[PDB]
Amino acid sequence: LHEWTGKKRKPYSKFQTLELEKEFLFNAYVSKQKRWELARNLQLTERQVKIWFQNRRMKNKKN
Amino acid sequence: RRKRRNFSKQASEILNEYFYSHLSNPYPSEEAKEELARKCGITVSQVSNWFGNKRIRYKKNIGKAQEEANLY
DNA sequence: GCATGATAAATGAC
DNA sequence: GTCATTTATCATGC
Repeated sequence: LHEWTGKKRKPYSKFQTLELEKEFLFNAYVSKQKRWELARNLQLTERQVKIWFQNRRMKNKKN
Repeated sequence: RRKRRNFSKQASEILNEYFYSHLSNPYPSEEAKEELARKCGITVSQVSNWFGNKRIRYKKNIGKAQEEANLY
């Protein structure tokens, strides 16, 4: 065994992704308020919405 | 998007060679990923994906024939 | 029916 | 904030 060898993701629904993508088109960066609004509306945490937009921007750069 | 095509058999041997030879620290630098990308004919992003997939699947396969493959 | 490459959540370093 | 990762899902090769 090696030292480097030494939870839990769940794919979002179609509704969540579409709304998150729709908002991303308006603005790639989202304030604390809108983030709380999306979290409440899309059944997510504020951190999850935060992380999603961070990953989305990276995906947007790679393309 | 995701038009998956298996890499060259020789390219896989090159990636596997570096992986099992550096099994103590299977994290190639930026310059190391570039050298591997040129030998395999793939991009550096595909190199990072391969190592990302290999590390979790190696740890998953722990431990059957991975010990044998540590002779690269 | 799995192997394998790529993408989608989630974490951590900086 | 970016960004290289970890991990599970997905899609395709065969």
